[PDB]
Amino acid sequence: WRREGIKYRRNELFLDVLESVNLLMSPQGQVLSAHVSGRVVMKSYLSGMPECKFGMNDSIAIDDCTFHQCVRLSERSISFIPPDGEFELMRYRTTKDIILPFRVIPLVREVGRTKLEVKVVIKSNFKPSLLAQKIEVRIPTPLNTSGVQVICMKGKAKYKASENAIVWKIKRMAGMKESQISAEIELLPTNDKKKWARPPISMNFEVPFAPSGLKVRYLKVFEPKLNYSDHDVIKWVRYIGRSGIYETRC
Amino acid sequence: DGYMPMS
Repeated sequence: WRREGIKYRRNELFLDVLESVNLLMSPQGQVLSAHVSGRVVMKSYLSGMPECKFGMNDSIAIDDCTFHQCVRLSERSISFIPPDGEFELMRYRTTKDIILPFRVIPLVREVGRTKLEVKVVIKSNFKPSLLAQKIEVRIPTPLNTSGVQVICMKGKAKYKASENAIVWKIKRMAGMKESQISAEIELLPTNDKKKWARPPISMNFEVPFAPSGLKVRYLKVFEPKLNYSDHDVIKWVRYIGRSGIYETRC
Repeated sequence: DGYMPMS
């Protein structure tokens, strides 16, 4: 694939660690299911035909992975000659020792058959130096909702009836913190033998770290022919963990 | 912003 005449003024590479953390918790707060899907994407502009050693802290427990076709399998880490441009290096999955960036603590209080009292607290759980962002919390309402009143100190919240959820949104929030929201759900009457099974509360967030604790140790570039070595390459790395399915039962 | 430098 990768031709041989590749020459660049700046020999740069950018390492993207993209993780998707999935969690199902009890209202109590017990984890009922949790895994992390991951991939590592490389965007590089290096001259020649480079030999690349990618090094991480495999420490962490990685539970399977599939590679791209130019990988010398045999720590044993990964050596490879990368296509120019952008390509996916490896793709892994984790279930042990996962950082769960947010705890969602729900509280519901019936009031006759008219009202429903709802309080939901999110607890960020990471380095306070670090900011989660793009935070959304989804709280389903019943179908016989007549109307919804909400208050929250941080961020904004509307009741979307088309969707039967209260959607609370928070632009940023630092590790080890708390925010809470409170709603009064005004109810219509309905078929009383049919009770309301409480759908889970779901969250979406983005965090500048990998919730699987994968770190990147080294990416050593070796050029035999051309007169640049490893400590010449500008290297950059970011981690972007996002919520997959992330639901607290209630 | 983008990234932070490898180290």
